[PDB]
Amino acid sequence: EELLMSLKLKALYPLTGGYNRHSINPFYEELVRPTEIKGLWRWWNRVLFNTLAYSTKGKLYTYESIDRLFEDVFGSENKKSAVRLEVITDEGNDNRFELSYVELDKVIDCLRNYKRKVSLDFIDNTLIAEIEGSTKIPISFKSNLDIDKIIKDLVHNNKLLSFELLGFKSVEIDATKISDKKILKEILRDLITNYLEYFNIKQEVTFTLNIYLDKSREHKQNFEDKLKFALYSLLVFILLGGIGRKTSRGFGSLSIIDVKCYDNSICKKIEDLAKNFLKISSGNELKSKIESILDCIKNSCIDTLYIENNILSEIDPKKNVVYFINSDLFEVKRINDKEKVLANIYKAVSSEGCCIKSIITDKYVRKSFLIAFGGYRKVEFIKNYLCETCETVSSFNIVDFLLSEGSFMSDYILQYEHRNSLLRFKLISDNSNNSYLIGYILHSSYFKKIDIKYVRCILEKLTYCVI
Amino acid sequence: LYEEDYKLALEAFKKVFNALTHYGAKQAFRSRARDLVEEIYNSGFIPTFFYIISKAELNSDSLDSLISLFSSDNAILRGSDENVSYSAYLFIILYYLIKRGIIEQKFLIQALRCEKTRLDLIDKLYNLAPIISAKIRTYLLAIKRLSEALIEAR
Amino acid sequence: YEEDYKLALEAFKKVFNALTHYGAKQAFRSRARDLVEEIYNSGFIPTFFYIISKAELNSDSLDSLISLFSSDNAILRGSDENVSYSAYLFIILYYLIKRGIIEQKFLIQALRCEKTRLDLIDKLYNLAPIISAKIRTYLLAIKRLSEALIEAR
Amino acid sequence: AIDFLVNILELIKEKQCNINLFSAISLTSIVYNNFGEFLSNNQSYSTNNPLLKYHIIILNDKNKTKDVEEKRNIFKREVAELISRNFKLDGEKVRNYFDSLKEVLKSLKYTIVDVEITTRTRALIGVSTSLGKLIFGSGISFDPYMNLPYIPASEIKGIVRSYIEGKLGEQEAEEIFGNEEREGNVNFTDAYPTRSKDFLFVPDVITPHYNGKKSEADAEPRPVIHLTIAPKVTFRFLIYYKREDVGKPICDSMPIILIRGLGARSSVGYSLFELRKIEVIKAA
Amino acid sequence: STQREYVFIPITNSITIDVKITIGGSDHITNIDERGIHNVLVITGYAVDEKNGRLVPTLDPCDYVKGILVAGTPQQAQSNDFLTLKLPANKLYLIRKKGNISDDLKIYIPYSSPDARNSMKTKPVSISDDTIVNNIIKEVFDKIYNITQKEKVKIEKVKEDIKELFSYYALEQ
Amino acid sequence: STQREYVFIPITNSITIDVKITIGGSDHITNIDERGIHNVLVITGYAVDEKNGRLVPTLDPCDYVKGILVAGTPQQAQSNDFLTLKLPANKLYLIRKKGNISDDLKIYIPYSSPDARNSMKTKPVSISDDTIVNNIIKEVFDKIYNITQKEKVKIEKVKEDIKELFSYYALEQ
Amino acid sequence: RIIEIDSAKPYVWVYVTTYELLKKVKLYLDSISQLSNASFSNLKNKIDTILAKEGKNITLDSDLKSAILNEDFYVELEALNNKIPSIINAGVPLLVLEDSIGREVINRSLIRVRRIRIDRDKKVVETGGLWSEEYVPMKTIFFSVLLGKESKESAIFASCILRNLRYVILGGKETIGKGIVELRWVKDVI
Amino acid sequence: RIIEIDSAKPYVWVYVTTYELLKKVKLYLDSISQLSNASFSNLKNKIDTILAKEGKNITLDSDLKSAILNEDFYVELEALNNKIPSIINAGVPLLVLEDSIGREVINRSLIRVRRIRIDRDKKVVETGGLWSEEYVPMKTIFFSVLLGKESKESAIFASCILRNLRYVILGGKETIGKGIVELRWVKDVI
RNA sequence: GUUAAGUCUGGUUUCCCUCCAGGGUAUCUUGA
Repeated sequence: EELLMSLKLKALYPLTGGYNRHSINPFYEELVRPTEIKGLWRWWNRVLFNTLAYSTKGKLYTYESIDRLFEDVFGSENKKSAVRLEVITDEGNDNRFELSYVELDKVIDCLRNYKRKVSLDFIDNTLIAEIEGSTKIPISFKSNLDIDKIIKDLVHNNKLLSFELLGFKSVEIDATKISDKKILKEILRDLITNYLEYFNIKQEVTFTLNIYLDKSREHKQNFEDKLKFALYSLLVFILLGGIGRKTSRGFGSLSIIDVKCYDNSICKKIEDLAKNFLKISSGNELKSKIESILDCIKNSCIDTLYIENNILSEIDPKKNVVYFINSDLFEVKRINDKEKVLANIYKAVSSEGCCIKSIITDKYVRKSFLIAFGGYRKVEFIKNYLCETCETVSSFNIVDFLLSEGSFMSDYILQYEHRNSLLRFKLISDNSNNSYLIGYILHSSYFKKIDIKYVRCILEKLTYCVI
Repeated sequence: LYEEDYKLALEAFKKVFNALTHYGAKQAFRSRARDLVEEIYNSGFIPTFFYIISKAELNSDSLDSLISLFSSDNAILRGSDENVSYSAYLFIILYYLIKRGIIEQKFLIQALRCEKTRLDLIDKLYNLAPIISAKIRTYLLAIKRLSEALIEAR
Repeated sequence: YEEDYKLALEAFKKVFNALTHYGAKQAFRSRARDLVEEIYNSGFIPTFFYIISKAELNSDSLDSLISLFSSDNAILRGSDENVSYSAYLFIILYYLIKRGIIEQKFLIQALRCEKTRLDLIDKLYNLAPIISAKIRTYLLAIKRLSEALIEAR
Repeated sequence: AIDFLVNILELIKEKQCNINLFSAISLTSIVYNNFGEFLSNNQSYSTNNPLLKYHIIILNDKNKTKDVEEKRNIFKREVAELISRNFKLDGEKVRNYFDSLKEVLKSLKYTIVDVEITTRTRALIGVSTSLGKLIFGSGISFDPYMNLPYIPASEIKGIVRSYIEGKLGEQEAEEIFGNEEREGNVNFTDAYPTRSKDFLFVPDVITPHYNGKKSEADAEPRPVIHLTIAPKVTFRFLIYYKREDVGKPICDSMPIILIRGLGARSSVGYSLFELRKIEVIKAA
Repeated sequence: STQREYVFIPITNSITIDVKITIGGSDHITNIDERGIHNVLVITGYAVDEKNGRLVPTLDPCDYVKGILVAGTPQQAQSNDFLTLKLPANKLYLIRKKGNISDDLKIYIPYSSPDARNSMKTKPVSISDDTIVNNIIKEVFDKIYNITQKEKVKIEKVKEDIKELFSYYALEQ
Repeated sequence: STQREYVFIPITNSITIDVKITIGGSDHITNIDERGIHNVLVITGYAVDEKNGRLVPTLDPCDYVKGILVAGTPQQAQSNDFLTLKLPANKLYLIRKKGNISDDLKIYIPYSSPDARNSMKTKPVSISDDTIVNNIIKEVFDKIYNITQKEKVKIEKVKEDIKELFSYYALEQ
Repeated sequence: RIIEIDSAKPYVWVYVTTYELLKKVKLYLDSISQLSNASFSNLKNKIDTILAKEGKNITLDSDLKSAILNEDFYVELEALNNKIPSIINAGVPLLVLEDSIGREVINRSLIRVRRIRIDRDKKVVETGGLWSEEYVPMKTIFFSVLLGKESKESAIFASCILRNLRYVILGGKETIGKGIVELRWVKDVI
Repeated sequence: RIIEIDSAKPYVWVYVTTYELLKKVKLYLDSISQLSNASFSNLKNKIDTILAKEGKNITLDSDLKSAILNEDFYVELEALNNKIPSIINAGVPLLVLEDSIGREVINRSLIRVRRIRIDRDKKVVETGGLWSEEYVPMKTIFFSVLLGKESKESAIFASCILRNLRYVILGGKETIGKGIVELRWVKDVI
């Protein structure tokens, strides 16, 4: 075993989460989970592979088949991972969340004998335990967690951060029956702890990812080509995605700071392609830098001699959904101010967003576009635009989505909570306040055929408009 | 008449094996057979028994099917491929507790389906802990052999 | 009479041939060396379950046995131990057939059903006290044969 | 009795190193797996038992089942945090055990190598072991009589031998650790925690989305709240032998393998240690 | 005591004219007794330069070099670039010890200046590809020992052990 | 495959003339392992003519021929008309197997036409009277072989194997 | 391992024995006092002091009125008067259960450690490379006797060897830190 | 070993015998009752009361009404005609089974033990040193008779030696503590 | 420009023993 390479990355307003689904908890502090990094690396590898093997074959493979293929480098239940991650953070020491005193007696004493909803709200670094029972008590807490006003108004201005804050800020308490001043202290302490730990949003988290290779699987069947494609995918992950949650809305966007390597034979090209992103200086050269790698992986010196292997398996477009990169639905921009940009992306991804009412300029159409592009969307007509082969106005036709007949895509697109957004944003910067936004759209498999020109128009309009 | 542990295992595994229509259910049941017998030693019959009842995710159509399996010859366990395996292993253990006469059948089918009786079932189990734990591990070892013989791997 | 010391030679010849890879031979040696004591101490139904659990019966490898019954160029197929246990299962079933304890027709139509296999096992369970006494010298013969004809791994 | 059951969590938080953690968790699991039962029929819950909290908290009023199934996950996380903050490490008994055993082995003419190692990253050992398996589905290698997690001696020896045979050849490895036809020349003991910084057990989570999934169409997070071992926990264990030769490859291998993994999930950097101290007491 | 020379064995071959005594004194400590190489020695924390084979101190404890500890003294055109030690034979880190040792030695290791002009990036270099081990016997055992093809018919044994026992870390720079 | 001249082990002195290449290539099949002569071949149903030993084939399983299967050519001159074969090297019944089976061998054998002059009745020849045995060692085991009577501190211990491993049959004409 | 409420001292594990085990010890002692000139009127006294209480779970060295042994067996105990001398000579209580309960409580009180065997090139588990092993907990006490027939070497043995003997290695698994054992002689330290 | 069912009296082991052994004892007692002036009416009447109930499994001391012996065999006992006194006196029940069942029950009771032999220096098994080995459990009772012909030395024997014989050592494996046994004369133990 | 609400998911899958030792040495017409 030895090192393969060692990157030095930098997250940006990341929203990682542990069991607490917070970045911090009473026991430790974890800004960057290496398990999330490995999982996102595998995900981006399976996206890059269906990009490659579709641009050059028209074919698409199931995720499990791609994983059986890359098991040699990413491991499976039958083989240990050949690559070993190691995430090292500057100041990665004991930083648990210590809530010292909260002094919440009064709110308890006039909460008794009343089943009463209880919320929380930071009002100028003072949280107000807004009882629903027409009562607001200012809580006087103190913790080791120093929530800057900047983070407070980041959460407050962003309509997404202030949305997922609904699950942490409230608790309903039924003290009608007999109830104690001791258990209620603890209930309120837990609510306060959740709401507080939510606000551990450090900006510009800087860590140092390492990769190790075992030196035991070298050139077994196609190991070196697989490893090279995997490293390509790691670079693509660093350039196109982030870590943490809400990465498809800018948060956690990774940026390269310095890439070093120690086994040139496998890593020289990847280190060069990375070093390309230590010097970005124009918003119009970043597009070309993206495309260079995006199209070289498919059409360069060493690309593929292993797609012919019989482990892979095609997809069943009536039951399988698989993503891949279009390499053309991309629009890079420049921001120079990241907080307000992150707060803006809500205006461009909501059905009533000012930035969408002025680009699609239509009900029944904004809805359908966001449903197709934009992940899951609650609903309780529109299908006339997503029906597979039907009267066409805006070409958002879905491979199997029938016009009001029971099917799979009849609900997966409509009733399935966990659906990633194809419309993905990112804030990539290069060590000089260069600070370019990237917005792209992954090409999914459930699309019949998309008007790439019209969708590109929408994309660039949202990209200028979000700034 | 008194059927020994291996005869009882045959008679139970025959009812189960013919109720898991889906083959994935069969293989999951096999993987339960192979490890719950050791979990029961390491943790105890009572903790593991209620762990099985929880993993079975009962209180559905997955309960009257179970109570019919005691006498249907057609009862079909349904549910997720992991729920049916645990429900089948639960039927295994209940079949033992009932045939050995350690606990009444109707008392078990009552303590399963709602909550007030589940607690006195806990108490009853703690009373009969030596009566049960003395000899159930041989019956479950028999079930383990039958399973990892009559079923293929996943 | 000592015709069990001859039936043993028949069945051992059939196995010895069918274990085409010498590792299976060296393993079946140890199986024959152990399972006779196990049947003496624990009884027949425990050891029979312990044998069928490790033989890994399936329509593929159970056909490699039904063919081995009548044919002479069958080859027991599987892992080393996986077949060192099915060879011993063949030994047992061969004795039970050539002694008319169970009917060969009732066995072959049960080594295939995947359903009446449980019924074969139950039928065997009914006869356990008889078999436990009948097969003793047969299995001791098989043990001696294996110790002699096969060299230690 | 069920009386012992209802009163178990206060026992946990009021004994905290003197309750048997194995039995404690095994009994807590009966409450955990029968949640909607212990939360009914005007139970004999005191005004301090950690369970009537869920009679107050109302997570769903439309459904009686979903309320209970949400309270159950809340309770699982609460039990993880309870075990984590209450059950801490008192390592005087382990120091006594190891020094007494060291004297014993000096009385047997062995060369001893006392080795202290410190956890850097949240470690897992014996994830398929049974401690919390009835609650978390993921255990920890625990010793129910020393009442402490440990690293099995077999595991340390196997890791060390894999290294030695990686660098010195599978024949010198067999010369040191013996083979199926000879005995080994090195003996290892389990590693017990001697001193922590603040915690012993810490909660964690693993949420597979696309493990064994075919497409984005069946992806769904499945979070697994389990327990791990805190960072900065120190384990010590002895390594004794007779012929001092086998002491040369144990000298160099030990500080080299610990910086790699020593437990589970090490390919995502979890079971990482560091050689806090080493010491040989030659007795030829 | 007696002088002892450490013939490193990487895949390269730069060991032809280095020693004043080739066959040694009465005997080497490394043996060839139809069971492969015996008493082969390990050196940890140093790496060998594939060109001008020399042990360089690279403080990483994972770095190791295995070679042969022969009898001799290096040609007396040397001792400005070597390390020289008297070790009591318990400090040695041997492999397959098939005898007894003088219990106080005089070891000669081919040393190198640590080259503080470029960093020291090492890389594990195993041994395989028979054409590289075909000549190891033709270079460092027919001159170092005479047993080569007078009673040796088990050449395949020492070949396989060289192919598996000897590994090392080299600076590759 | 590779060539094999099987010598016959007589009590006579004529075996020096079957081949000039007494070594072969890089390998001697019948070894000297200090435990005796290994990789020995014996063939059934045959015999050896007492005059210029050549295997008169018969139909007798009890008969055999106990000899040394030398790796190499019959100098391309002899055994150009005799019993010669190519075998998968497994049907080559080697006794006291102590090596690698070359997986195929092309063997040359001293063969004599069935000797149709008389009804050939066998006669068991049991080597003793170590003058033949102090002779065979110098005739071939230093001329055919290359690893004996040079390093051999034990000259008669490897010479005493012939007593209890090569007792062939004859016809005594 | 034990769980109990309402005990002053908290115990993580307790010593456990049953009545048939004490009867076997009494049989050994009663049988060797007849076959030799060596009677042990102290062990016998303590053991019969205990055995008089047969048919009910008791406790010697602490005050537990009930517990849950091995997280499966609820037992209700009764304390024995502190006139009982020290048997184990330690600070841990010693339950003596009725045999039909102590049977389970003891045979479920051994540690089963599931081990594996790792494949080299895959670094994963070999197939058929998984098994369990029962160890017996630390500080377990086994009673035995070392009898010796009349001779002169027997005298030198019982006066020179059996004294300077204290620590032996029993069992297998000697190389994973198992098997170390201390022999305390009743004659010496009862 | 017994696993009682439908019996509130928990025993962990009983005494098992068959009618085919009681009949041989009856033979031994009919014969030497004629070859001597010493008739044994008490024991003979006990055995006759028992053998009167042949064809049924019976339990003498306790009331079990059902049981499972050696964890395999289910028997349905029947108490003996209003508590016929016990032959031996140990408070443990004695079961007299039909002969077919008793055969395999008694076979299960025997103790088979694999032993090994280990090379002294290498701590590894000696190739060849592995064998099984069968004992009869402790607490087993055999029946015999010691007969003597008229003489003075015979009287001195039967009045001075046989009265001080309690513990002898039978069998082999005397170094493994096997074979320590206790003679209990029928005249005085009954 | 504002009001309010979060919802869904809550561990699965493999491996359950493999190899050697299966007994060795000693004891074997007397009267009619």
